[PDB]
Amino acid sequence: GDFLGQLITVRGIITRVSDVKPAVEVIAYTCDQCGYEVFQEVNSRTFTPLSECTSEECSQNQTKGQLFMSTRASKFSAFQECKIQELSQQVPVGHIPRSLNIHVNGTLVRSLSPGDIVDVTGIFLPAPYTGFKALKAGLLTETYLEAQFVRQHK
Amino acid sequence: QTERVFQISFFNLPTVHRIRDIRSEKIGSLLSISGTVTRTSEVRPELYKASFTCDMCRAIVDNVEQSFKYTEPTFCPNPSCENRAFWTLNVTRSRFLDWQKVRIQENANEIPTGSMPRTLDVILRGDSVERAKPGDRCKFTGVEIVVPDVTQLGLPGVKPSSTLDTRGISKTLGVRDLTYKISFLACHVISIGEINELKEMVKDEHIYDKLVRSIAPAVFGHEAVKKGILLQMLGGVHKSTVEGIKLRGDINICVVGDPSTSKSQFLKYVVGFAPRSVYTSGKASSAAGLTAAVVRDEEGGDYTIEAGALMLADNGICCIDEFDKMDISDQVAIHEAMEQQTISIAKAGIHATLNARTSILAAANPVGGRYNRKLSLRGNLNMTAPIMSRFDLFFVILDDCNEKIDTELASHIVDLHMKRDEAIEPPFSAEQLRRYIKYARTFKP
Amino acid sequence: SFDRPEIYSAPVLQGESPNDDDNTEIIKSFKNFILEFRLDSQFIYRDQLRNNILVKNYSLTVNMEHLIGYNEDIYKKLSDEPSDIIPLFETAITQVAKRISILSRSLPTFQLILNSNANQIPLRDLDSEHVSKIVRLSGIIISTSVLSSRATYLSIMCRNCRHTTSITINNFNSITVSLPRSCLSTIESESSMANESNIGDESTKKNCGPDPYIIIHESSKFIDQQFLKLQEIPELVPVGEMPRNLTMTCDRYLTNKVIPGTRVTIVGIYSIYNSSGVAIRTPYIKILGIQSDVETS
Amino acid sequence: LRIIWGTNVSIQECTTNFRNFLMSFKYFINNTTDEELYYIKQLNEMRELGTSNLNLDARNLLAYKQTEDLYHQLLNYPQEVISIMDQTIKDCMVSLEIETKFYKVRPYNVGSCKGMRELNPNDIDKLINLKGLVLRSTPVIPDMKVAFFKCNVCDHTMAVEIDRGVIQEPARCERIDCNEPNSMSLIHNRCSFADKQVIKLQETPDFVPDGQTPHSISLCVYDELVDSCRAGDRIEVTGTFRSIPIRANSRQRVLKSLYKTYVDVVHVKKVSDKRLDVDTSTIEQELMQNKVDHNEVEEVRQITDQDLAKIREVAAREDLYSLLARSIAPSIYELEDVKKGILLQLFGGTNKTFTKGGRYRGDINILLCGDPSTSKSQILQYVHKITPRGVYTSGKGSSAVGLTAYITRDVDTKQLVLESGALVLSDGGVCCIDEFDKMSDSTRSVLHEVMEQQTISIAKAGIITTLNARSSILASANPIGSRYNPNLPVTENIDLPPPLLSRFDLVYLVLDKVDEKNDRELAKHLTNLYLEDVLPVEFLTMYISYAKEHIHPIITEAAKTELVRAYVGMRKMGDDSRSDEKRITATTRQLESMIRLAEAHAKMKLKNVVELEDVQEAVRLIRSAIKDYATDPKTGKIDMNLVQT
Ligand SMILES: [Zn+2]
Ligand SMILES: [Zn+2]
Ligand SMILES: [Zn+2]
Ligand SMILES: [Zn+2]
Repeated sequence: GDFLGQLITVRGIITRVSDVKPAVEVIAYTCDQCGYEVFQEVNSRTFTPLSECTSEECSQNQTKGQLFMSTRASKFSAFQECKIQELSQQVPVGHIPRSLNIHVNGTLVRSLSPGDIVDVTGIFLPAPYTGFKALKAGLLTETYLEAQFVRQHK
Repeated sequence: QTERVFQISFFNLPTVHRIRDIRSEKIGSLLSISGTVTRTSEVRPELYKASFTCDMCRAIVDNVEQSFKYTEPTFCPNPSCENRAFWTLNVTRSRFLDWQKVRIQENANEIPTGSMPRTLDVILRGDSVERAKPGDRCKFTGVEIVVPDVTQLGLPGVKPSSTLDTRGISKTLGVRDLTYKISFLACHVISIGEINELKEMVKDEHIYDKLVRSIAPAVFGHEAVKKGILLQMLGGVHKSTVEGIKLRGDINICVVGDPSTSKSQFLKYVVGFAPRSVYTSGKASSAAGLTAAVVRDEEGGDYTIEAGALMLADNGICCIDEFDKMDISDQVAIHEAMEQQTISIAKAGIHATLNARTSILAAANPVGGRYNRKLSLRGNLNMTAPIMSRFDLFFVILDDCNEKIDTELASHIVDLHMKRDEAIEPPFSAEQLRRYIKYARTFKP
Repeated sequence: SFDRPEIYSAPVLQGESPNDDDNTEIIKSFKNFILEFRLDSQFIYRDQLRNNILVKNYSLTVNMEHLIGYNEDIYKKLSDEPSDIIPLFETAITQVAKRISILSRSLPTFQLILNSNANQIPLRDLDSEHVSKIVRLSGIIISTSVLSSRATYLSIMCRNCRHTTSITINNFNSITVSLPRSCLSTIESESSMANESNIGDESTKKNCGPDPYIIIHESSKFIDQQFLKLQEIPELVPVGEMPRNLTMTCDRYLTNKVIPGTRVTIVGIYSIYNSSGVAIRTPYIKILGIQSDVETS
Repeated sequence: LRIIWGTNVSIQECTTNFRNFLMSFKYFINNTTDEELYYIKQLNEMRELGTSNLNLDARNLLAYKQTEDLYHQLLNYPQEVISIMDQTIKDCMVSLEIETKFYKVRPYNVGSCKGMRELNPNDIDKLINLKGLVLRSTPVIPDMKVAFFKCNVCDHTMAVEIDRGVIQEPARCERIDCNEPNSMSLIHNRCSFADKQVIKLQETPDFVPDGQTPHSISLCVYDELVDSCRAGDRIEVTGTFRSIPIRANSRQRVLKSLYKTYVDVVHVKKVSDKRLDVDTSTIEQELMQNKVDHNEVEEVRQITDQDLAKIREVAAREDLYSLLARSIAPSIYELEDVKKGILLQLFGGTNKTFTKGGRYRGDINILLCGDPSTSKSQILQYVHKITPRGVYTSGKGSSAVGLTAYITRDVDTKQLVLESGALVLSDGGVCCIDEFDKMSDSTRSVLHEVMEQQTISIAKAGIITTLNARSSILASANPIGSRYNPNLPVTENIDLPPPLLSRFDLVYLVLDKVDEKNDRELAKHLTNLYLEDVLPVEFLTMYISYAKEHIHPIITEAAKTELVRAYVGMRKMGDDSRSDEKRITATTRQLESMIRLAEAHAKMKLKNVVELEDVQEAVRLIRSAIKDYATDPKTGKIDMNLVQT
């Protein structure tokens, strides 16, 4: 927990890599009544779409237009998620190797493949808790790594 | 004193549509379709015209039309009360109909190349209930309807949605999903697929030989098996003693030969001729597919049995190819069907005794590919002792090297290829033979 | 442990063509009127607005018959539905004064004071017709209460979870906004760690209470409100009957402008409030202008 | 130059740019069709035939100087460009019912691209093409376009149009007399619907980056292209690249930030120059349904008359049989007897249908036994890649469930569906089983029915039915031990029950002998390939498809005499050597094999009459395959001094 919010490098072996899918960052809407464009920000894993217009004109007039999604204008990012495991020479005597999660965005996708030994530069950031409710005591959080630069030993 | 519900029934349309040709531009029209029936449910009452009581005032509103859903009144009739949402149901003074659900499947000859069969749910009302049995080929005339479907939430594409128009409302949120699947509601159900000739048949004093020579005409020779199959299609007598001991009256046959012999053509003949027959193979069949399986209704509150090969051959002949590739688990069920005529089900808390009064036609390969004439019959077969004991006739097909027989056989085989079906000229036809068998089974010697 | 997402906009296309009874078109027509309308060769209202902003009087006095020769439609609407149009006419003045201050170098809503010289209904000629409509009245003042304090900007906090928010009021004519009854932290599931702080305490749901909002007074702003009573001229009264009177309400830049004993002309809206009979309401007038015949020196 | 916002398109610009090209198009060049006004014949013949779909190849436009711009614009903004292209047609048609009929275009030559998984999010709303094998398709789904509302206080009926998926339900009755709040009810069966189907495709790209396991894709086909694809088909598809947000669960209106991907299909191609045409004998009713549905997906290829003249010019050649056998595998130095069997397997026997029920099919089954270190493996691969439908199986890598059928959970609908197996996917094609001798007795059990009746019977939980498996079997087996031993009989060299060996039409003993001029020729053959007459692939496949499509051979009495004589002669041989399993005992399946091979040889050379030469050639081939010209009928041994290359 001392390492959250820092720039750190890791050494491990890649066990699984996910495909490339779009991740929405800002959604775009078009109102037929006013002709403005509404931009909604998303930073969760689930969001709720807007229904009514939030433009100045529609906000003033009683008649408020209805929103529709325009796929092309939206803000999209390329997303991949990787699992990294300990090397044999780092595990203590008698214990089992542990794992960690890595995130990749932008033009850094499709650079890690399963079975590679790498050194990854990332930013260590927290995420909301995903365990059992009955076992929750306080404001517990999960950790993930945000990739910035990849090195391969071979 | 209530009014009598009336139902209209159309039939004898120009064309019959295949299941794999139903489109969505025929929704809400009259059409006729074909299929094979697998599963039926029990008869349950259905809400048709209901009575409601107001909760603000106590007034009575009667004869509300439901139309496929649980509709409620939208306005108190009293010019004073302004109730539009709060109602209670009098289940004592409401009018019901009878309701059953049937499951159908595509026919074997109508399936395209490389694809699997399709299914469809059929709704029956009123007096049309309980006319379709499992394992039947029926034609349905009715109306093509749509019902809600929540399984489509996840499929790719744009899924239509509903909302209320806020242009026009004075001011100083109810989105519903339009997902549906195609279902069928039926009004007519029909199951599809003179004495002068019968009394002419009974007289002829060579009728037995003609009947023998009319069976499996495509196969050459092997008259013993032809006689056995006829005797198996005719049957014996069922008797009961004072002590409740049941004397069995079905004949069970086994044909033994190696992969070279023409033993599967006999089975294919019987599955094409006899009224209630099923063809199953050793390694493409599971135990549940022979005895029975239990599934739960979406409607809730009950369960349903789905028939297997042995239940679909009740009072009939079940055909099993490659009997030697059967498991001990399957053979213990076959033995139960042979000594008793019952199948016992105990799974998921359901107990049920079912009837399997069926005859067994089975083809078995010798244990080592070929038949050893120096061993006994038991040494050549791979069956459990209880199963072997209850078989009546064992027919073994062995090969002989004789020149004249080979000439005749080759002539026959080539004739069939050259002359198509003008190479048989049997004494009797299939439609003739079915009628005689039906007549013969009603005598008690 | 993430932050608050935002919503923002920008103009792109021409929407549907504009209906003339649209609110924005009303605001634009009234803003054109302010900087265009001429009498002689002097642009009276722009000069007036500039001068008033120099001396910190956030108000504009409009003679009502100057508009029945410029745009009769917006005049009919104002005399027919005053409560809906006055807030709209109060946006244009602020928008204009905003530009004036920025080019001539925290501005509240501007007050519109109406002054008129036209028909005068007597105080006994008031009926059900004139309700939600503009009337012109004459009389004598006999009462003036003490100034009361009313809020315009409120900052609040929840005594259980410590959630903060704000409230803005620009409608002081009723005599209403109230404090929220439930904590708004739950309905604004805003942060990803906020909906997680809302849970815990073994198995239960965060319950803040029935009404948990406290007002932080040093962070709030207020205005003044007064009550007056007008009486019919004591001379043209029915013989042997007590004179009748009406209750009037005023605020902001209209307070302390008169004293009892003065004969005045009032322009206002005839409205009601609830205070024997199946369904009876009490009338009162919202002040929009004051003009005194002559004062006692 | 009005520009549509968010694009670089000018509608008038592109319409006028398109109508000049459509009224004037240019292009080893002819003077009959290569130098004539092209597309006005295409339009005129379309309107004459009574047709509604124009099929528009793409690279046509990357040459003509004007419309180059339009190619880039079509590969970037398919939505806006295709509405411009239709108004050109219905304007051009009357320029030449045509005031109430709708026209469509279907691009089918978009190229480049390197697979679905190489596409980035910046390729959304773009036009791409795909190739692969179909596995599943859901039944038709009704999609709503126009809705029906009834006023429950006044019985006034209203209709509404879907606008980008959303339906606007009126709040107030429209009647000036009955003006109620919330009186509108929806009647589902009075609404207008349209067709939707979902396909699952196993993508087969050209570039496979290091370590890509196969995956599956979802395709949405609407209206006309319904039931135009069946499982087992190898297709080429053009469509748009989309994305959609999904709801987390049924109860909540909440969505998931990670999007879901699919393809909107516009054109479908079910032909290839380098592969054979499907068997029309198995799709008779689909052809009838396509005409009733007015979908112009073309299944068989077009034959011009110059090419058909070439067909008979070559069919007249004296050395047709050698030439055809030689051009089958032009890079496998091997005996022509082996290749002739593959050639006759491709043609297949005559399929016969009885009118009292009872089907006889003409599928040929071949076994390739012999030493290892031979070119058997290449033959199976080459035949896999020339036949339209096929699956390649290993010996110890198959299960009965994996060959017949199985039940699976769909990750989209979360329900249980039925899926096809290896042998059912091979209906009307070739199935290649490698290392047949290494396969279990449980898995070998299922092949008996497919080799006898060409069906499968399944009695499992949920399905009780009979399936069609009209497939050809091509199998290769490894001899016991290091090499084939001429001193032992054949039944002792192959680990397969002798009764099973008699189910195959042809059995090929591939033997290795050390001989100096054969070795020299093979070495020169192989070395010539690492440097820098026969019929090319296109013409071979075209000829075979023509023959398989039109002609149908029927046997004569002169052939019957020889067939019976040959069968009796074959049986009489080795009559004493039957108790001891030295040689393969003859059965009736050998008679049927002679019938089938005579019919196939007749079909080759384009006859409708099987004469005596065909039966003599068939018997010659059957004996030559088993090497009966060097076998001692008493001991079962082969004299290798007599086995010549
Ligand atoms: Zn708007
Ligand atoms: Zn009531
Ligand atoms: Zn709180
Ligand atoms: Zn109405």
